[PDB]
Amino acid sequence: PLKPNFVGRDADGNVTVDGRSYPMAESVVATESTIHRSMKEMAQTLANAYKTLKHRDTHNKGNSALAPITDENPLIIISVLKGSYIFTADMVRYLGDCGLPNVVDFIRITQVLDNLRFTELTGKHVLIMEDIADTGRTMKLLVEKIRREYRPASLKVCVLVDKPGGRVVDFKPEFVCLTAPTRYVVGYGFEVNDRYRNYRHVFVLKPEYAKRYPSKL
Amino acid sequence: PLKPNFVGRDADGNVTVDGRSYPMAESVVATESTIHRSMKEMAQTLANAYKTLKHRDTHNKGNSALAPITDENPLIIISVLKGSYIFTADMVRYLGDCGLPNVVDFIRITVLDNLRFTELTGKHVLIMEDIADTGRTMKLLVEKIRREYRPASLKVCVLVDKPGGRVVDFKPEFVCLTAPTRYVVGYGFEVNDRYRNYRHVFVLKPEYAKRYPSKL
Ligand SMILES: O=c1[nH]cnc2c1ncn2[C@@H]1O[C@H](COP(=O)(O)O)[C@@H](O)[C@H]1O
Ligand SMILES: O=c1[nH]cnc2c1ncn2[C@@H]1O[C@H](COP(=O)(O)O)[C@@H](O)[C@H]1O
Ligand SMILES: [Mg+2]
Ligand SMILES: [Mg+2]
Repeated sequence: PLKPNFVGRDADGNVTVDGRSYPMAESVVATESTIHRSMKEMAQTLANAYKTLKHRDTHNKGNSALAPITDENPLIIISVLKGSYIFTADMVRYLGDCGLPNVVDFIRITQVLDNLRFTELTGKHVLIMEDIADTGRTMKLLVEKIRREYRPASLKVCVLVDKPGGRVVDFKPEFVCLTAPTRYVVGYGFEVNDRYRNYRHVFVLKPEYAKRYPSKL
Repeated sequence: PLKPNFVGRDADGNVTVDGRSYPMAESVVATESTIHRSMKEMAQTLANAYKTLKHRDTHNKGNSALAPITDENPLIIISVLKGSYIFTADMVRYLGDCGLPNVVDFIRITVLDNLRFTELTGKHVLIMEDIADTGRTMKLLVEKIRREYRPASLKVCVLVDKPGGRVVDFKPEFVCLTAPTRYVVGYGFEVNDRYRNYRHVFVLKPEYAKRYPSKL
């Protein structure tokens, strides 16, 4: 079954989740009970969409035929630092429960700042793991740049939260765990100067906290 | 109450944890049951060691006094990519359960990709790591991070520790698990990035270390 987290308020009037007060929160999008089931349900959504596929063999590269998605040629996951590292670590653990083998590497953007260590993505099935898509501009360009220089057999994006109301361009992620309002959310990887990243639930931040920590780290 | 994972064997004779098979594995160092409570026992061990402390005030830096570790002057976590991103993802969520304010940045070494945190001088900083075996890697980093930033404290928390493979003198102040002197896999440990997303720490079968040689 599902043991969901209760959302209420304290005597001070702060948003609480199972007793712990959250003065930063204005609303609660999804709690860890709701967030986590969006993943084991999508881990199978990803498992159903990648397990029959066949891409370029690299175990025995002296092979002109496409090998399936095995441990010898696993699906390539590119996680977008710094926000999706919690979302990814929970995700790839779920993909193992569903039996889809994968290998993960990271990318830091603001347009590459820190770069992949993977080299053979040509003719492969690749999967970007991002925390959220708001305007769409960050992931619209990132898949252009990956698809351009690497030319994979497939490059689709999987994000946890998706607010389709803030889109300046056309970016529609192929796999979405949660759809949130057009608001700035904090928690489960979402930050305000790296604060509130380690909160287990995704809350809508009180606008009064917008620039609460202006000092550079 | 702790619900431990049962560890049996296959019909083929491979390591089985919760009915799932692991032919990669020779034994089980610790399963998710024991690994996870180990971190909730360190998240408070880390909490008690950092909550009533102070360091440089970069929030109200127009003043001179020392400030306690709050959401405005938090603990600086240095997470060493790549095989460490899961241990530091599960722990900082336990740190918040113990009310310890934190901020995390990622370093990648052999340094390859650098930090982006800059004001670490006079701060309380925390390294979270894969594992300590020889000690060369985590002693060089302490000799590095100390020299570059000169923090008020630089302490290393590691999930697993093998004191038998030590080549130099490294002693991590915070350890979750002590393992034998051999190669581990599962939960962030790898052979060429495989088995990294498994939720249990196994000791690798030596016949599997060269199983997948091709570069990614
Ligand atoms: O609602 C959110 N909460 C916290 N950060 C966000 C949110 N939406 C977008 N971001 C951040 O802003 C960046 C810009 O993404 P974009 O708006 O899709 O171009 C993202 O990569 C996130 O780092
Ligand atoms: O047994 C292991 N399994 C997987 N990776 C390991 C193991 N032992 C060491 N490593 C990696 O190799 C590095 C060497 O560090 P050192 O042995 O402490 O000097 C570690 O920081 C890990 O990234
Ligand atoms: Mg970010
Ligand atoms: Mg590594």
